[PDB]
Amino acid sequence: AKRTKKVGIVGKYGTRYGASLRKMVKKIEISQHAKYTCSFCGKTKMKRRAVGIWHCGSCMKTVAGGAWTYNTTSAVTVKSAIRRLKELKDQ
Amino acid sequence: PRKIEEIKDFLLTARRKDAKSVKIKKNKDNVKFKVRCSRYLYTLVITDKEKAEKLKQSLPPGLAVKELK
Amino acid sequence: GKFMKPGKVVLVLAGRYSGRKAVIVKNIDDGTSDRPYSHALVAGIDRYPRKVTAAMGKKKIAKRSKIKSFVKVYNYNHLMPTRYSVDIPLDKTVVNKDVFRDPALKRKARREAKVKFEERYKTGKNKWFFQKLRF
Amino acid sequence: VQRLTYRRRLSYNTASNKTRLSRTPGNRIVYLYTKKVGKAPKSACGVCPGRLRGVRAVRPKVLMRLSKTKKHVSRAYGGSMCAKCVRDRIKRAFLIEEQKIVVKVLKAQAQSQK
RNA sequence: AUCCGUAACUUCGGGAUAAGGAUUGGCUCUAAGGGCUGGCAGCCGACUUAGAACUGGUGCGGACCAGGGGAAUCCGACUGU
RNA sequence: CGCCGUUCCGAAGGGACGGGCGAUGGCCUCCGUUGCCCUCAGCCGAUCGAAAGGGAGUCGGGUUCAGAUCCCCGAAUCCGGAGUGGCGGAGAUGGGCGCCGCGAGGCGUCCAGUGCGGUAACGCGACCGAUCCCGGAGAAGCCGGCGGGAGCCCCGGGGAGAGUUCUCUUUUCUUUGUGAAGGGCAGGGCGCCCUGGAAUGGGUUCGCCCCGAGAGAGGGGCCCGUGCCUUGGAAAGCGUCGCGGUUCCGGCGGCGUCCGGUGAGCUCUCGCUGGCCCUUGAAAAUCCGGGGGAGAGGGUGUAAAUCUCGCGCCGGGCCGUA
Ligand SMILES: [Mg+2]
Ligand SMILES: [Mg+2]
Ligand SMILES: [Mg+2]
Ligand SMILES: [Mg+2]
Ligand SMILES: [Mg+2]
Ligand SMILES: [Mg+2]
Ligand SMILES: [Mg+2]
Ligand SMILES: [Mg+2]
Ligand SMILES: [Mg+2]
Ligand SMILES: [Mg+2]
Ligand SMILES: [Mg+2]
Ligand SMILES: [Mg+2]
Ligand SMILES: [Mg+2]
Ligand SMILES: [Mg+2]
Ligand SMILES: [Zn+2]
Ligand SMILES: [Zn+2]
Repeated sequence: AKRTKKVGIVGKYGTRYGASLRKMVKKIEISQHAKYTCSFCGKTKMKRRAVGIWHCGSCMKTVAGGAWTYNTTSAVTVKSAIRRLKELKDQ
Repeated sequence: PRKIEEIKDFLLTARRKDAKSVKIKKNKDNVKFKVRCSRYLYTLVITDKEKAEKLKQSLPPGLAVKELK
Repeated sequence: GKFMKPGKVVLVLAGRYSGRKAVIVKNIDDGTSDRPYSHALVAGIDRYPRKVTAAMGKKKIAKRSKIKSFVKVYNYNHLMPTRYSVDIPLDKTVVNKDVFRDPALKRKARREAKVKFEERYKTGKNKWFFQKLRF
Repeated sequence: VQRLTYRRRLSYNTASNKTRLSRTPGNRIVYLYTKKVGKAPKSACGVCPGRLRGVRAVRPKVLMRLSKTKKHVSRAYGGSMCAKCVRDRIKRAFLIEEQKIVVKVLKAQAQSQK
């Protein structure tokens, strides 16, 4: 059964810290505790070990990722930019 | 302590230069021959009372013997 | 098509002889009642001949050129096949699957592969076979 | 019920003061101080989470008085690297060395044409 | 402790043991909740819950243990010092 | 007076496998030791710093007015040493050819022999090897759930002693052992192996969670086994009854130390799995394995080098301890 209407994971904090801060931290709490599909082995096991450190329990690979998400939008953009500059550099 | 299974191995143990004595212990179910060597007390457990007497004669001459009670 | 044939050089992947190079003597792709899986009888170099150089004397070269061989039956999954083939004629009357019954025949089987390998080693042919894999 | 005391002057419950209860021929409970739990070796591959097999799990200074057979496995790298990663290194070493011959041959052929 | 019941307001998490009621002993029973061996049979068992009769000068969380409550105003968000 | 500084403005190594030149000795055969030269050489920081951290290895019984894991009895174990360090075992002892013999085998030559088993996980009593290199252990937080083993508690019976008994109570109370180390076997755990190939998906936990990167199902392997059995070891300890003495004797005897059940119970421990962190929860001494293959060992025996195997030999000083 649905146990809360809107707090969800930030129901652990009760009434404290304010609705907007709890609303903000809810987005991060879901993402930083999610299990992502590993791109090396395909199993949904990519889990955060520390801030910025993501580890897959199946293939044992470790990845330098984002603080709360597996990869950041900034890092994804930079990889494409570095890929494009590499082609032009050697044509 | 080490436990000896066969009579031959006990006799070899009883003839060792470091063997110091042999104790005979008589129980209700077995007779135990224990030879005090340098490191271990070796024990032969015999369930046949007849074999115990045959073995008791076969012990080396010089080796001191004690019957426990 | 099929390639696990006699003379094929294979790498032992599992067991006491992992990383040793061997040669298929007899291949059984369909298995048997004793070994339902696919297996081959192989002969292999337990100990490789040592490196020899012109600075070494005749008697030292002969000492370093002695090979210790092994004879084994292997599951196909425990072998890595290679593109190399090695055509030493190994007497099959002595090197066969019946040598695993008594060590007297197994000693002859290993003696047979020892002599044939050493003779083939000294010719300089099949150099890759007689070089240890460095992994 | 009988209540226990330490048999040494370390009155504190530290990692080196662990005990187990033992009944004696005198029919009493005393403390026996246990030895720390030893660990089997970790594979040198740095990848496999499990520990190795065929090796005694003892404190590191106990290995000195064990025979060699108790501290390794009859296999290349045995007792230091897992079986799974020894199979991988054999294939990797062989397969990579073949590609060097493949790449070298193409380079020689290209130079031959050039 | 069990059973019922619970408002304003709210950051929807609370407020909340909100507030407000009823019950509680002893004794004799009933039902349900399992394991082992070979839709059944036999043999073992662990405390629980619910229900009913009877019963005492309405006494029963009998000692001990154990929140008074509500409506508001000021200040500081809170926990912490 | 000194202070800063601890790798920073430093010619910071007094070591070594091995090789070559000598000198001395001895179980004078030849080996040690020793001097020089050659060769090789990161550690990169003296030293101090914990009676709760790291750190090999000792337990049971008895004993005093006062000490005992220290004394005595018994049973062990670690470290170091001995090559005059001894004995076994391993290395080790095979095959071809030629003679002799009916054969068993015996002689002569020529070759091999730094072990062997398993498909595998890995196993076996050892099972050569240096500079160098890689790795492991020491060595890792807090919290939750669950499971295994113990001690304790509880329940049903047998004993032995005691209490109550005006009435009742086959009753109530007490007590009813087995050390370390070795061997074996339960039990627990495995992200270990082999066959095979799975959707009508299945397996599975309190929760989870797992699978074509190989699930179920079969058959194996390994680690811990503090549990039980066995040697220890009944000889001891305890209970009870009965005898002795100088009677201040480890005094001597009989009997007993037995059979089952149960639990989200409490304590300890081992293990599995999860959660939390903008917190990620020591270092070192010390020990080990592996990779490599410089070398050494004997020429078929009187076998050698060598051995982390089994025995055996010697030693462990100093300070604390009521
Ligand atoms: Mg300490
Ligand atoms: Mg025990
Ligand atoms: Mg082993
Ligand atoms: Mg209120
Ligand atoms: Mg106001
Ligand atoms: Mg305040
Ligand atoms: Mg303060
Ligand atoms: Mg110091
Ligand atoms: Mg200290
Ligand atoms: Mg002592
Ligand atoms: Mg399976
Ligand atoms: Mg007795
Ligand atoms: Mg090697
Ligand atoms: Mg004291
Ligand atoms: Zn992965
Ligand atoms: Zn690995």
